[PDB]
Amino acid sequence: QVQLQESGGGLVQPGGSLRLSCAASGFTFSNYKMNWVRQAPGKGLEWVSDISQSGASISYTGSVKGRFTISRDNAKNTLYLQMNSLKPEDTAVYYCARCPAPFTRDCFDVTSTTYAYRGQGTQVTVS
Amino acid sequence: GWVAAALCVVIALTAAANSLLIALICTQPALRNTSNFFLVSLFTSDLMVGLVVMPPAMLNALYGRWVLARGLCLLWTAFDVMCCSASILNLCLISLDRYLLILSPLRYKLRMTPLRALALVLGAWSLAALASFLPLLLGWHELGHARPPVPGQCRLLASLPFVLVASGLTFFLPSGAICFTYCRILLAARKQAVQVASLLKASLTLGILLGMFFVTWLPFFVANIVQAVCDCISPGLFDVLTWLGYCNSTMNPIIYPLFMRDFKRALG
Amino acid sequence: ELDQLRQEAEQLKNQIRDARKACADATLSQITNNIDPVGRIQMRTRRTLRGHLAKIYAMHWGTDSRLLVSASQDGKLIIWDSYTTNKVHAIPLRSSWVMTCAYAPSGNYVACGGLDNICSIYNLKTREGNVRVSRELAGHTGYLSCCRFLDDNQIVTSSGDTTCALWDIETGQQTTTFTGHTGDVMSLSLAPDTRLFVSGACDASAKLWDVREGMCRQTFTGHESDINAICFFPNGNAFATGSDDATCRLFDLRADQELMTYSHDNIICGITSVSFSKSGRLLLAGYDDFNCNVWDALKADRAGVLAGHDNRVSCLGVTDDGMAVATGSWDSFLKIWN
Amino acid sequence: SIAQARKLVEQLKMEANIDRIKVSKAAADLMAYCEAHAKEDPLLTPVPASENPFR
Amino acid sequence: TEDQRNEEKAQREANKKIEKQLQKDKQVYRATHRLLLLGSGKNTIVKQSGIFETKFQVDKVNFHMFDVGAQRDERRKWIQCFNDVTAIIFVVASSTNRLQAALKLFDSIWNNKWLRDTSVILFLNKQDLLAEKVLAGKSKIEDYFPEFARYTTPEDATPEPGEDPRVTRAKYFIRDEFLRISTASGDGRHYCYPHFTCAVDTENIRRVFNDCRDIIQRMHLRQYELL
Ligand SMILES: Cc1[nH]c2ccc(Cl)cc2c1CCN(C)C
Repeated sequence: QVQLQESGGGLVQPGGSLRLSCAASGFTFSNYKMNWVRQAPGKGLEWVSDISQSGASISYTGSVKGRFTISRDNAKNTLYLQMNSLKPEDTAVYYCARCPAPFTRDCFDVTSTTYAYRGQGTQVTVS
Repeated sequence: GWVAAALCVVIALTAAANSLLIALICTQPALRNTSNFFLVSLFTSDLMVGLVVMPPAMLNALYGRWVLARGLCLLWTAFDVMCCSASILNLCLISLDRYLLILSPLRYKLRMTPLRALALVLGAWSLAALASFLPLLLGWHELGHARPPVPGQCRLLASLPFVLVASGLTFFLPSGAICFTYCRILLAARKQAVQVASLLKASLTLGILLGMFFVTWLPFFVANIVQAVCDCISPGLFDVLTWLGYCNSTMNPIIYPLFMRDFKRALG
Repeated sequence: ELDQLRQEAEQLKNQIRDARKACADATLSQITNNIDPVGRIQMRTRRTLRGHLAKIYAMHWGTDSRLLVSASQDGKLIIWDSYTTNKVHAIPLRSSWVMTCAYAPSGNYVACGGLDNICSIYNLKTREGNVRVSRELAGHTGYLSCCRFLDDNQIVTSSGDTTCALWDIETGQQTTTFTGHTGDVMSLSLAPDTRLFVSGACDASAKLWDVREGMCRQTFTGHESDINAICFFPNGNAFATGSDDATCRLFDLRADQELMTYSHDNIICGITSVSFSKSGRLLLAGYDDFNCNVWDALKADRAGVLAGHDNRVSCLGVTDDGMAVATGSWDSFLKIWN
Repeated sequence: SIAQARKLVEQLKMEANIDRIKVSKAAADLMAYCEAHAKEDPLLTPVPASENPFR
Repeated sequence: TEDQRNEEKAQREANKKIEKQLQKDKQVYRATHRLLLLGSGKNTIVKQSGIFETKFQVDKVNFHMFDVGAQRDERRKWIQCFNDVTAIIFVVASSTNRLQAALKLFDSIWNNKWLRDTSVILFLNKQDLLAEKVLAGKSKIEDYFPEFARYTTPEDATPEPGEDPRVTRAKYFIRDEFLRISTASGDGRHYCYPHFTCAVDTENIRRVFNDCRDIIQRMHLRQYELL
């Protein structure tokens, strides 16, 4: 079964640092491209960053460029997100999403409500 | 001698290539478009150019005189004229088809139906057939020449009005049409190329396609007027010149399918 | 609150996993070992059916193994004749974007549907002699992906709403609605006795239903991508399922497990259709690499290849008497193999 | 919001308590059915040109 | 054996009577173009049940225009049934951040396996609010996109008279942002056509007409190796 668990999170002082982990089981981790999404109170879903199969093509949204980093480990099947220098605007729930098909270069619906291959998420708060 | 073998290895290749290519065009399902309806006709002429006319000339190359009956010489001459006239005259309808499809792409379908394509092909074949057989059979312009060859050669002799009118139309009008059409196509390709970069291959393609036709047919049509005004050109080079006019049909299957991607994928 | 419910769900999931693990002791491969191989098989395209303008999404056989119906996106529903290669009817459609087709077992009606959210029934026995609409069913909020007849008065429909519906043609109303899926449900197939049916959806699961009661009994999860096509084993005690991860699976109803998986390394495309033969020895599969494969259902070995199409393979079918196979593709052709 | 969780747990409860045979017996039944009907499949065992309507 | 002959004759007659109208429908079908509207003032553009369908003609050439209505937001499976459409008209408003979502949608539709032949006509709507609002100093473009601080207006820009340099800088930045993805992937099979549009205007149908002309001309030049 496709199960995705997220670890790390909580309250963090402004201007701090944090680390977040996503462990997945039920599929071949090395044939799929992965990404993060966030969802804020009173607002919809929003894109953050992603990683390709090998780890070469890394992208970002622009409002976190240079501040957050994303990493991938295949021997342990675990995907990491490091967060630096937070702000009051960065408070929302975080989700670890997988693109629907293997060996692809694009995936459509990772920011749509009621999507299958998405975890429960973690809560990060900055105040 | 061995020249006969070198000539026959050409006619065999022509027959094989034209037959195989018309079969391939008529076999695959995708290649049934109306713009591929003219092309088959052209290839058809190639076979009817290769088999009807050329082997008599091979026999004339092997032996000095005309082996067969004397009355067949007029039929052979008319066959040569109609063969070649249709072969060139089909080359202008392809370029008036590619002109209307590349330079007005949204109104080709409702303005060129298969009925008009059939009408055009039939009109072209009819013009060629009349212009070749009718005056030759009625011998309207068989004069001016000093005397026929006493040994009995079948070589065509014509008068000045015929060689300056029939050749004039049948070559110099299609030449102008082809030149104008490919000029417009080249300019359109250049415009699209410059627009693409802001946000080459046509030279090579059109150069090869027009070079074959011109270097293959112009020498004969420039030698004919000289031989009509005077007997200056020594016979024997004339045959070497007309072999190019026949070898156009040899080279045509090699070049036109080479530049289409649909034909190339169908062959592969 | 929600956490307690999640914990209870996890406890039941663990209990069910243990209950499945207890009942399994030996694989099916350890049993089907000494049985003779099926050997190489060959099939030749001894037919070809032409006359569509656009691609083909759906076709369906008939009861007598003679007539089939095909649906195209140019807006045409064609009834054919496999023997003399003739067309009997050609229904125009008010909507061009169709996606499914069905042929009633009595031979009297045909069904159609697509991106217009409406299932249309066409009558074939008219005193006037013209084929017209007899009923339009409109209660869905998403595109119709598959529909099948039960009798001349009942129909089952499947949509992108994550629902399935049972209708009543005579009155024009839904009788029962099945709602358990989380993603779009793509295909469904009826059991031989018209009592149960399985469905596959875009959440990588298969579900078992009951037609009278309206409740779900079994859920099967062994894939990693979207389910595309499904079909019962002819016995009625197993079924085969295909997805977009280049693998096929066989599932059993008595043991709540998967018995066998079919996959080879040089297969990296998806799987668009599946079908069983009459005796259950062969398993057909249509692929997005422009190819059709035949697997041995008891050893999982590549028993043969059918390669004659020039685009994506969409629809596949096998006659009830086990005579021939029919394949459609996006090149606007249908082929009858053997 | 929360109706999903309760409906899902009820459905899992209803789906959790059923009987399950051993996989060996199911495999044996599949083999027996495939062995019995091997003479009716025109694909494993081909038929002459007399049977086929598709010549 | 007479009955068999009668049945065969009836079937042949039916087949011929059907094929005639099939050929007529072929001729009518081939001479019509089809467009998919996707996205944003869609009502404004169209003015100037799953499917809403619109038919119109410009210079005796007929178009079909298809808009999706009562549908969900999972586009994974019903976007394939527009494989052979001549053009996708994508409408995006240039002013959560909607623009970055539009970028991700464009990237996904561009790189799909079954849509590597279709072309995209891009409309950048809301020019008035794109001009008026930015003059007030609201840094909508500097914060969301941190590469804008060192962007220089290209040499080919031809703004309408009276335009402010900041406004044209923002417009051309958005256009280049969309045009970065298009060039990197497509190897000559499909292109992207940008067009600025106004809420009040009458020239969008002409733009679509010219763009369709260009796409079809480019395909024909491509099959003959000229381009
Ligand atoms: C095609 C064509 N046009 C002509 C016009 C005048 C004369 Cl005299 C001969 C010809 C020919 C045939 C040339 N060679 C093949 C005999």
